[PDB]
Parts: sequence; structure tokens; C-alpha cells
Amino acid sequence: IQRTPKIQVYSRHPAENGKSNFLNCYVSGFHPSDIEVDLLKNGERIEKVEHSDLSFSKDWSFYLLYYTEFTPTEKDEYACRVNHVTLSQPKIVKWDRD
Amino acid sequence: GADGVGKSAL
Amino acid sequence: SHSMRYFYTAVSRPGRGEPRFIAVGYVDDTQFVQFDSDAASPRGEPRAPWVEQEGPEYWDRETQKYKRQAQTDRVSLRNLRGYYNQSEAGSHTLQRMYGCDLGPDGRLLRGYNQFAYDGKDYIALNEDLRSWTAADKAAQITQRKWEAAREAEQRRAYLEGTCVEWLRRYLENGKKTLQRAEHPKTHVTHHPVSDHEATLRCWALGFYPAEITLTWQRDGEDQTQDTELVETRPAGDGTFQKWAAVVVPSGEEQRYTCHVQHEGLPEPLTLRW
Repeated sequence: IQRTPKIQVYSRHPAENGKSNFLNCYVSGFHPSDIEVDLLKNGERIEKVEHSDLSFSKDWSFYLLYYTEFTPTEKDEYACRVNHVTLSQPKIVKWDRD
Repeated sequence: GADGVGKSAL
Repeated sequence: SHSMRYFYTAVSRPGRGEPRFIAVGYVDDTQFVQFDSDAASPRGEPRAPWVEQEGPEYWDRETQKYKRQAQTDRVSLRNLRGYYNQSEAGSHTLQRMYGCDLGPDGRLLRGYNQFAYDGKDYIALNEDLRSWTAADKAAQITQRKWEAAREAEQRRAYLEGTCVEWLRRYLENGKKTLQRAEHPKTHVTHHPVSDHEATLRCWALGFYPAEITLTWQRDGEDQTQDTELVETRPAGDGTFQKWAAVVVPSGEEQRYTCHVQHEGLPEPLTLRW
């Protein structure tokens, strides 16, 4: 039995233009554990993204945090792209500062 | 500190 | 109350090498150790400052434990595939969670040691720490094997003694990290959906530990069946975030209140747009 990931994209601190921050993509509730996660800036894959160590919840489903340092601006768009066996195609979730 | 004594093979 | 918990994951990959084994350990909501069998030089690695100061003997012994566990989980995965008559082409997952809960008196409240196969309960040590609950016929094979081996006695010795001693040591050495509470910083945001409706989103940011309650009320009555609630998420700096939202008639925003409960607050918060 497979479980589809829940995906949240958000910043570590409330977003202030020109202030350094961290961009997070939290994936949780999925099974099996194999999953692909990229952070995007203006549609392009961000390099040197880091992630937490694979863990799981009381219901045995996995969760992972992907993150990178970034300085948000008025102009730049960001997103998280996730692929998993439960998805018919990659799912892109846009960063909505709210 | 992890649980290391013995061999817990299913 | 406090807890120490270990989470093991082993995943087979037929045709692509031996199974990968991952272990992480937590005190309460704070990770302190990781191991990955696929790392270039696999070693137990610190993830919290209050274990980085342990000496080389501690880290060598932990590393050796994980290496043995990775090797044991390879045989467990082979055994399991056989019990279930599964094809050798498929990838399968074995998970283990074990650890100890301390009560308010600092004494062992409950020990646990349970297993899942392909994400489904397989076998668990009962609360008495002497007998097993098997979830299906295949797990009864493991139960009989562990009864014969007196496996529960070994796990009980860890859960009642070793596990508690480690937890108390970590709570003391990491007290500035582990024995604090950071209260949530809270605020309401307002997002028009149309001229006629708006969503009110109640935020809790920067709090530790992760347990928290957020609720929307309307003229005093709670709005459970109409509240959108996201799962509590890590900020990435050791603290957590959560929000709860309702969609409200334009001009009635003032009738709603958000209520936050967290052990770090000096009193429950009420927020009104």
C-alpha cells in the first residue's frame, strides 16, 4: 500500500525582500521512501540544496525536509518539484509567501 | 545510545 | 515527560546492490544521531551539540551497533520475502521504532519495540516487555523464533535500563536545548477571496516542542468542520510552525477568534482580526 506525499513550501522566517532566509520544501506522509525533490528558482533547479535525514511518523509514513539559503526579492518566483511512485507526473508546488 | 546486544533477525 | 526514540529503515533494491539501512535517533522532537549504510565511510554521525562532546569510544561503539544492524536487516528482508512468497524482483521496506518514555517522575513509563513491513504493522513488543503481538501469519513465524530465542528478555533489559540511562544523560548534557520551551509567535493574516469572502489564517511560528493546538472560534463556538489545518512542519532551525485557516463573509472578520495552546505560553492566546 502506497501513500502520496503531502507537500508544503514555505520560508523559515516571514519573507522580507532583500533579507537572507531559508526556503523549505517539507514532504511528509509518503510510502515507500524513494522520492525526488527539487527546489526551483524562476523555473530552474537550485543547486546545493540540503535535506534532513529520512525519518518516519507513528503511522510509519516518511517525512523529509529539503532546504536552501535564499534572499527573497519582489521579482523572483520559487517552487518545489516532487516525484514519487504515487504521482502520475511530477508535482510542482509554488512558494506562496502567505 | 542504540540497542546493540544480540541479533534481532526477523 | 520525555522520550528517546530510534527509527530504522531498510529498503531492498533487487539488481541494484544490497539493501540500504538508515537510522535516526531523537530525544523528544530533537534529532541527535544519523547513520546511513550507503555513505562513503558509514559512521554514526552527531546531529545535536550535546552528543558531539562524547568521546571516541562512544562514537565507535554506536557505529559498530549500526553496522551490525544493517547486516541483520539484510537477512531479515530475505526471510520476510520468503515468508510471504514474494517475487525477488520487488523492492520491500522494513521499519523499526523503539525507545522509552519517561514519566513526570523521571521513571520509565513505557518501553516500545515494534516493526512494520511494507509500511504495515508486523510485530510489536507488548507493554509488559515479555510477550509479542504478531499482526499476521508470517509474523507468527518471527514471534515463535523470538520466543525460542528469549528475544524479549534482551529487549526488556535495554528498554528498562540502558535506554533510560542514556535518556537521562542526554537530558542533562543537553538541558539548554532539550529542557526549554519556546512559545509560538502568533499572528493572523487576511486574504480576500472575492468582494464577498476572505480567508483568515492563524499562524504559530518558532515554537518548541512540536505539540500545539490551534482553533478558530466564531462568536464563541468552535469551527472544527470548517477549519483548514496543515500538518505541523519544521522551520529547519529546531523549531516548528503551523497554521489554521477559515473562509469568512466579508464584513464579519471581527466575529472570529483564533485560540493557541502551547506549553511555552504564559497563558492561552486569543487573536482577533
